[PDB]
Amino acid sequence: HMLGLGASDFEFGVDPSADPELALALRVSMEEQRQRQEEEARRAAAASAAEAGIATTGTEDSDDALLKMTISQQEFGRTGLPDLSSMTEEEQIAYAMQMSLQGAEFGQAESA
Amino acid sequence: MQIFVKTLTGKTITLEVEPSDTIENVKAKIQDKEGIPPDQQRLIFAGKQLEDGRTLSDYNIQKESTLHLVLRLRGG
Repeated sequence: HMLGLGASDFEFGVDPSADPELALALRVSMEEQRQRQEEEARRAAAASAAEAGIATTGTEDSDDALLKMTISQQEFGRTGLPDLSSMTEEEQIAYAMQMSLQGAEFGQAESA
Repeated sequence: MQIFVKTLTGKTITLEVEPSDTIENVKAKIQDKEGIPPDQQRLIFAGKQLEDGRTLSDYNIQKESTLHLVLRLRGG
């Protein structure tokens, strides 16, 4: 309609060197968006990595079986007494390793 | 809708406006609160200057939004 063409006159006819009030106002607004784009960019990095990352299966064919079979031979072995005459080197190892893996604080601390 | 406006002096003003309100009505509100002429007031957000003929909602400006106010001098 007219011959003024007001399009690239504000981002070139004056530039930030024409007024620091326009260069500073756009530098404060752009910075606020970057701090939000990152805080928001990583915010999704944890929302997607926790839902589509740790929230997945793997290879647990006999998970409870290892819990039952292992406690089945160890529980039936010990009942009203620490029957060791029937526990072999591995059966006794399960009993000796069961009380030793409960919390190895130190093992060497009596005099000093 | 309440919004905040930060001027070149780091001063932030909290005013009550609506999303259908135009930037011209927002400038008049800042004048009544401080005393600056709306013709010398400039509203800039997201690095883009808002047009007095546009409304806050047109610029995705929601409550608690922080806009930048600048003092326009006499330049033609």
